[PDB]
Formats: sequence, structure tokens, C-alpha cells
Amino acid sequence: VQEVGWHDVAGWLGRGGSMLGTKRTLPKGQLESIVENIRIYGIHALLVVGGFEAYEGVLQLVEARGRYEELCIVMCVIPATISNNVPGTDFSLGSDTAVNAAMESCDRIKQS
Amino acid sequence: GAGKAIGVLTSGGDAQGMNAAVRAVTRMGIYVGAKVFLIYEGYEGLVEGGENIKQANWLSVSNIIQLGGTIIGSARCKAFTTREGRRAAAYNLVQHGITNLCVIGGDGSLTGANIFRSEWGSLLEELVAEGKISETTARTYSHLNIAGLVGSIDNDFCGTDMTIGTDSALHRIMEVIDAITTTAQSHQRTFVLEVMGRHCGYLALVSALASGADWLFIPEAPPEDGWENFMCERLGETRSRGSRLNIIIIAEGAIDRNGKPISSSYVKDLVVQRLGFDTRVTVLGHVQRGGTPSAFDRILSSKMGMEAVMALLEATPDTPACVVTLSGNQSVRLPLMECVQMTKEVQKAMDDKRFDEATQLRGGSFENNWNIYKLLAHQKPPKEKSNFSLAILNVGAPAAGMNAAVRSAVRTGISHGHTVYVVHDGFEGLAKGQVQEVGWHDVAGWLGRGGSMLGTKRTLPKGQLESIVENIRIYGIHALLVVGGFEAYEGVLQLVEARGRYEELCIVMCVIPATISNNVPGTDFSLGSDTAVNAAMESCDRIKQSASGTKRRVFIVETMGGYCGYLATVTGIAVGADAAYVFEDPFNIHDLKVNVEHMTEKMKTDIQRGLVLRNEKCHDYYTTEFLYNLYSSEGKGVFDCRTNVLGHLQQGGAPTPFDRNYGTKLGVKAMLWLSEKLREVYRKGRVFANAPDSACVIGLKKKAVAFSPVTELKKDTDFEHRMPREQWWLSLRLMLKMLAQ
Amino acid sequence: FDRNYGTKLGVKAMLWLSEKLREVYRKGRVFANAPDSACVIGLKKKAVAFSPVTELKKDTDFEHRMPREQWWLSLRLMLKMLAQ
Ligand SMILES: Nc1ncnc2c1ncn2[C@@H]1O[C@H](COP(=O)(O)OP(=O)(O)O)[C@@H](O)[C@H]1O
Ligand SMILES: Nc1ncnc2c1ncn2[C@@H]1O[C@H](COP(=O)(O)OP(=O)(O)O)[C@@H](O)[C@H]1O
Ligand SMILES: Nc1ncnc2c1ncn2[C@@H]1O[C@H](COP(=O)(O)OP(=O)(O)O)[C@@H](O)[C@H]1O
Ligand SMILES: O=P(O)(O)OC[C@H]1O[C@](O)(COP(=O)(O)O)[C@@H](O)[C@@H]1O
Ligand SMILES: O=P(O)(O)OC[C@H]1O[C@](O)(CO)[C@@H](O)[C@@H]1O
Repeated sequence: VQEVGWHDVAGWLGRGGSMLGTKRTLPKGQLESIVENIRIYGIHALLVVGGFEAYEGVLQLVEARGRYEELCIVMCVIPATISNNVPGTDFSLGSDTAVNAAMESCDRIKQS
Repeated sequence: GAGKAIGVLTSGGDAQGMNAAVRAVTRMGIYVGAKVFLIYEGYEGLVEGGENIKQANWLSVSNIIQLGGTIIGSARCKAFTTREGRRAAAYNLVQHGITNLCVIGGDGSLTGANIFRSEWGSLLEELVAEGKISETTARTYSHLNIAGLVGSIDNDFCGTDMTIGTDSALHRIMEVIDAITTTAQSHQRTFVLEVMGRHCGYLALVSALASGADWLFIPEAPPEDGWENFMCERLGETRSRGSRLNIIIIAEGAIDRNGKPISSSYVKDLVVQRLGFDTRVTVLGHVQRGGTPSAFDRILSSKMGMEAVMALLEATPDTPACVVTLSGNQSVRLPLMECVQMTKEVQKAMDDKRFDEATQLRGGSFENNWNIYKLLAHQKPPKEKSNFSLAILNVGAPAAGMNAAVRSAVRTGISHGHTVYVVHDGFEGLAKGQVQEVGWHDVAGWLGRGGSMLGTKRTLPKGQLESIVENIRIYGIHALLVVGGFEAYEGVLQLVEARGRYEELCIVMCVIPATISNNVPGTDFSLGSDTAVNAAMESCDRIKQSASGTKRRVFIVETMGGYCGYLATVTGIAVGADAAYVFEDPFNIHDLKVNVEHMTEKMKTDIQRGLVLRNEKCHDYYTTEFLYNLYSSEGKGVFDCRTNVLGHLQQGGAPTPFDRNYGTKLGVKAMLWLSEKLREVYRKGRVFANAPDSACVIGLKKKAVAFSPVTELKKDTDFEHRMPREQWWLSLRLMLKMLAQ
Repeated sequence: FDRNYGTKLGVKAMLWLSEKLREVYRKGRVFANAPDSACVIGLKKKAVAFSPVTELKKDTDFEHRMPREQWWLSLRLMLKMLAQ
């Protein structure tokens, strides 16, 4: 974990993929370590932008509140995955680029 | 569904409750279409035969249910032991055409009955051989079927949870001991009471537990060597440290480690010699075998007699002899020889000094009760000194036995080293502070006081939830043992839903259901309903006596109980009411017309009286005034009617021994569970209980305790009518209806 | 061996089952709660033994469905040495 400033994220608008890096890991395997990092840094909100595994992970943190104390923390998901499969959203962030790439690939195949 | 005959007889040691069993057996047997014979004197009249036996109708067993003992004698017999008496009895039964025989009595009568069944065929062969009876009659009556009821106050029969008449004997013991405790406290006299109990100390343990007696003698746990010094240590410790009175219970079958009997006279001589405390000795004698049977004995005996007749009807010759008993709180049916031999093996192993083997053979419930009483009796020095905190509240209406549960909760909490607080006036008081610490001696002697000493209210928390949060923070409470009624359950539910926005309410909560209506969910018998049923029983008995005096009269009794009709149903069974209108059984004008018609027909017979109950809110429109007008109008010319409202008499006076013991048991058990959760969720030196498992209702399920969580139960309650979705006791309404013509 | 082993296990398992079933019958109803009421008949190193089913749980790999330790691991040295 590291603090971020205003200039630290300038120019990242036009870069594909993810700059911070992403994973398919789920919290409940390492939930104790997540609790330790939330306490040491004293975090008070998680804006978990991601795909389906983001939704499932936030669900696990919600039900993890029953025993753990510092997971009483505001959480906000942002659905971003090409498949457009997170619930509660019609268009997920980043599916349009995927449809366009599929469109261009199929156009080239159709020409062949 | 029957075209055969039944025989009913009581034998062995008499115990109040027999008359109710005979009434239920007779009326059920007639209701199915069989022929019932009343065998006076038990086995003696059975052998004698002739006039001692007579066929009975619906009215032969009327106006006896409220009497103790038996009306048909139960005289002990000897000739039935010899085969000459058994063949004479078989001749009498065949001459009356009895092929099914329900025997009520102890283990010895059942043993003799089972032997008589085992040789029935040979006896009929002998009777045909001598020419007394024809072969065709012997072929018609070729088999005998048996159903046994354990009528005893000692409660030693191993196959049964509760034997017929033991609870009423505990009532007689409690009447006597409450009388003694007055003079004992007055003159600082240590008393010695000698209860009954052949070779089972169940009556002694239950009386001691329900009375807070300072020492007990029972054969299941004989006192260790040199127990006299331990007597001196305990009695000196209590009497020096505030104990005005002291009570010593002694079963008549008490023994030592060497099996030698310990005389009550030895107890008196020891206490006088070693301490010089002014003291006396008393033997309750045969008072415990008589009196008006308690409501539990009437209801139980009626149900068990019904089930016994059902067993006789559906039994076959290949089926062995069976006894109808209680497991948990239902009517199971067990084979006879297994329970008899189990009882002989236990009693013999006790005689053989294999005390531990007898302890496991009897059942763990006895040992758990013995351990609970030992813990609660005298103060052991605590050592843990935990950091937790407790606030025990009384919520709802006052109900007999709530003081007992609060007493056990405090003392069990102290034994675990908590810092228990008592909050007066429920959630209303907790909002206004009114919190004080409690010590061990602060709650002594509250076992035998009815109502609630701390005070109770119907207030719910959500109106003053902010003030509750302030008081939880300032006192730093870490658990709430909310003993109370339905409003307790709803209040704890509000605190659960309030956890989402308040950090202070992340607190373990344990409900204890205590309210007369028996309407909290997740519990079968709520603490303090038994005293209410008994008070309703006594009130209706007095009204029934008044009605029988002025012939041709009916009474409309409006019992309490909220929307739940447990109280109206069970008291109707316990007093033989003509009906008990209840919300759970919707009725229209046609049912009331039918009930009036039953009353019109019944008024032609000898029993020119009636009684119909009504829960206070069993119907939106049909008020008690409406029923009074209907019965009087349509019953014009044959009888008149009067109305009564058993108001807060239902809450009863002193708590009955069952409610006293049950409160003590729920207090200790809820405290052990609470001290389990309360440390299982300990983290960062603080408690954080937020899962739904942390808010429960300790309740007596079918077999034993179960801790159902509040949120799961939320789907099994009707908040509008304030009662659970499904109650277990609806089957009893069938018995109530069948026992009326 | 499989016919003999099947026959011998069937007899001995049935005998143990009848023994315990007669042991736990009391007061007219069967009631089997202790862990010894559920076991696996198996030929141990020497002869037959009845291991409680729950007690074996600490020596079972439910991920891969096999015991933690197996006796036949010594045979792998046999296989490798007998080959060049
Ligand atoms: N070995 C037996 N055979 C036949 N009947 C017996 C036997 N033992 C006891 N009884 C019966 O028990 C009756 C009364 O004896 P008792 O033991 O005092 O009654 P209870 O059943 O209450 O223990 C006797 O009349 C007898 O019929
Ligand atoms: N209130 C009591 N009533 C009857 N017997 C008791 C009572 N208290 C103790 N005893 C008997 O004395 C035995 C040991 O006494 P106890 O109070 O447990 O001291 P300790 O901690 O040394 O065991 C107990 O097992 C019991 O048999
Ligand atoms: N007065 C009563 N009303 C309703 N049920 C009762 C009454 N007395 C006893 N019972 C039932 O019979 C059971 C007998 O309890 P007992 O053998 O003394 O052990 P324990 O109290 O630990 O359960 C009780 O648990 C209860 O289910
Ligand atoms: O019966 P509930 O609804 O559980 O509440 C307990 C008390 O409420 C009652 O209705 C009595 O009402 P009040 O005491 O307020 O007059 C009884 O059922 C009982 O004494
Ligand atoms: O000798 P009795 O009249 O049977 O009375 C004493 C005995 O009666 C009993 O009630 C037997 O039913 C025992 O409890 C008691 O020991």
C-alpha cells in the first residue's frame, strides 16, 4: 500500500489494461491479513473497481463483518470486466472496447 | 372403532392423579365403542370378583378428577401371587368377558400383571379342564393385552421421565416447607424434614432444589466418610454469614458409603451436639400421598390414560406388554420387561455399592440436577475474576418464577467471576440508568416469592434506544440476559436490528421466556405458566362447586393469555371444561349453537352444571357478554347462566415447585451458554458479537435445551397476533373435545 | 484372494455389527451415539481391526481422496532398483 498524489495518476486515461495490476484472488483465504492491513493503515473505505470477483469479494467482506471488527467499512464496487457479468449494471466499464476488438477481428476473418 | 372390552384397575402405592387416569381411560374407552369394567380394590377385588366389578358409563367417573388418591380402592393383594388366585381372577375376567387389561400402579403390579399375561393361556386351559368355562369362550378370549401406567410418587421407574402423581406430592412438600420456613426464620431454627421416596431420592432432590435446602440426603449420591465435619463447616458458614434459617431434607431411603441407613434422629443428635443450633425434626408422613392433584398431574394422567387405551386397541398378542410413559414432553410407549429389569438392575447395583454404574444407568438428568444444586447451594470462593459485565432485566408482565430465574442467573454469573448488574423496571429503567451492582447475598431468599422483585414493564427499546446506548457505554455492559415475555423477544429483536447503526449494541443477548401465556417462540413451556394453570384450575374448581350447588347453571370464564390459548386449553383439560374457545381454532355461530345444544341435552342428566372457557381475545366480535346472552336466551326454561373474568388471579401467588426448579435450571444453563459465547468472541481485549448466533432464546425443545437465534425465529412468529406460527400443544385440543360427551 | 477376502470380511463385519447392536439396545429402543458405533472393517498389518470412522478423519486427504500415509511406498524402491 502506498499513498497517491494528484500528479501520480496523470495521463493514465489513454492506457489500456490496468496500471495498478489485478488478480482473481478472493479475500477469505487471506482475510486475517486483510484485517491486519486495514488496521495498520486505518482504512475507512474500499472502492473495489473490478469484475465479478470484485462483487464476490465484497460479499465475503460483508459476511466477514460478523466476527471481525475493522471490516465495518464502507465498500463501493465499480463493475469493470469485458464479459459484462457483474450484477446491478447494464453496461460494465470496458466491455465496449472488447466488442470493438471482436468486431474488428471478425471483420478481418470475414474478409478472408 | 371397537367391539371389545377393557379392564381398568389401580394397584400398588396410591398417588394423587389416579382418579384422572381412571376417568380418561373410562371416557376414552366409551368414546371408541368398547366396554369398560371398574375393578374395585385392584387385585384383591379382581380375585374376589362378583360385586367388586361392575360395568361403567360416562357418568360413573364424573366429579372425581379434582380428588386425590383413587375411588376404586387399590387394596394390596397376596393371593394373586399364587396361581390359585390368578386362575380365580382369570375366571372372573372371562365371566365378564375382559380380554384387555389396563393396570395402573408401580413396578411390582406391572411385574405381576406381565406374569399373569404370560400364563393366561395355561390358566384358561386349566379352567376348561375343570369344566368351569367352555372351550368356545376360551378360544374367543385366547389372548390378553396389557398397558401399564406408573402410578407412584417416588418416581423410580426407569423408563419414564415423570410418573403419575409426583408433581402433586412436590406441591404438598412445598406447602409444608413454606409453612415451616416462617417459624424457622422467626426463631432461627434449623429444621429436618423427612420426605418420602422408597429407594429413589428424586422427591428429596427436587424438594431441596426448589426450596434451597442447605443439605440433602439421597441414596443416588450417598454422603462421603466423615461428612459430619463438612456439615459443620457449611452450616456454620451460612448461619454466621446472614442465613437466618436452614433446612435439612432427608429421604427415607438414605444410606452411606457402606450402605448403612442414616436415621433422621442421628441428624438431630449430630446438629445439637456439634453446633447447638436450636432445631427440630419432622416427618411429612402420608400428607404427600393425598390432596387435590396439581394441574400437571391431571393433564398428564389424562393424556397417558388416553394413550394407554389407544395402545390396547392397536396391540396384538405377538406384541409384548408395554407401558406408556414420557420422554421429553411427549407420550412414548416402551416394552414392560425391559423397564422392569432395568429398574431391578439399577436398584441392585445401588445395593451392591456400584453407585457410579447406577448413576449412568438411571439417566444423566439426575446427575446434572445434583451438580446444579451443589453449585448453587453454598458459595465456593471465586478465582477467575473476568472483565465481562452483565445486566439482567425483567420485561413483560410479572409471572411467578421470574425471581427464581433471576436468582440462578446472578449466582451462576458470580460463580464464573462476572460483575453482574440488576436493572429494575426493564428497558424503561435501563434508559433512565437505575443500574446497581449485585452481590451473592443480595438475591438470597427470592426463590419463594411470586411476581418480580426487580419490576417489569411492557416498554420496548426503540423509543429510547439512544439512552440505552448511553447507559451501555457508561456502565460498559457486555451482555444482556433479558428474562421476560413476548416483549422481551421483540425488544431483543429491535436491538439486533439496531446493531447496524450503533457500536455499543454489539453485545451478546440471551432471552429467557417467562410469561403466563406461554407465547414466546422457541420454547415449549415458558417459565411461570405452570403456576398460572394451577391458579386457573383452582378458580374453576371453586366456580364448578358453586355451579353444582345451585343446580342448572353454566359459567362463562374469560381466562387471560393474550391471543395464545395454551392457558385456556390446558386449564380446560385440568378442570374438565365443556369447551375452551381459542383463536387457533376459529369458530362461528354454528359451533356455539351446537355447544348450547350439548348443554341442553346434558342438563337432563344428573350432572346439572356446566363450564365453558374463553381466551380473553379469542374472537374480535363474540364478547363474553354476547355468549352470556346467547346461552341464557337459547337455554331459556332449563337453566340460567353467569359470567366471570379470572383476571390477574391468573398470575398466581407463590410459584409452584416446577416453575421454581425450571427457573433455577434455565438461569444456570443460560448463564453457562452466555459465558461460552461471551469469551468465544473475545478479541483486542473486547467483545464483538455481531453474527445472528449471538442473540438467542434459551428454550426447552422436545428433548432438551436448544439455543435458537433471534433472527432465525423472526420467520416463525406472528408479530401482529403476538404468538409463534406453529405451537406443539394443538394436539391437546383433541383430548379436551373427546373427554366431553 | 478377493473371493476369500470378501467372504471373510462379510462374516466378521456382520459379527461385529450384531455384537454392538445387541450392546446398545436398552429400555426398548436402539440408540447409537458413541463414535465406536461407526467403524471401517479393515485388515491391518497383522489381522482385522475396527477403526472408528470419525477417528480416521485426521489420516485422510479429502482433497485427493487417499490416506495421508500408505504402506506400499516402500515398493517404489523395489521398482527402481530392479530396473537398470
Ligand atoms: N413375583 C410376583 N408375581 C406376581 N405378582 C407379584 C409379584 N410381585 C409382586 N406382585 C404383585 O404386587 C402387588 C402388591 O405388591 P407391591 O410391590 O407392594 O405393589 P407395587 O407394584 O406398587 O410395588 C401384589 O399384590 C402382587 O400381585
Ligand atoms: N450442599 C451439599 N449437600 C450435600 N452434600 C454436599 C453438599 N456440598 C458438598 N457435599 C458433599 O461433600 C463432597 C465434597 O464437598 P465440596 O463442597 O465439593 O468440597 P471440595 O471442593 O473439596 O470437593 C461433595 O462431593 C458432596 O458429596
Ligand atoms: N409441571 C410440569 N409441567 C410440564 N412438564 C413437566 C412438568 N414437570 C416435569 N415436566 C416434564 O418431565 C421432565 C422431567 O424432568 P427431570 O427428570 O426432573 O430432569 P430435568 O429437569 O433436568 O429435565 C421435565 O424435563 C419436563 O419435560
Ligand atoms: O400475555 P402476554 O401478552 O404475553 O403479556 C403478559 C400479560 O399480559 C396480559 O395480557 C395481562 O395484561 P395486563 O397485565 O397489562 O393487564 C397477560 O397475558 C399476561 O398477564
Ligand atoms: O408403607 P406405606 O404405606 O406404603 O408408606 C411408606 C412407603 O409408601 C410408598 O409411597 C410406596 O408407594 C413409599 O414412598 C413409602 O416408603
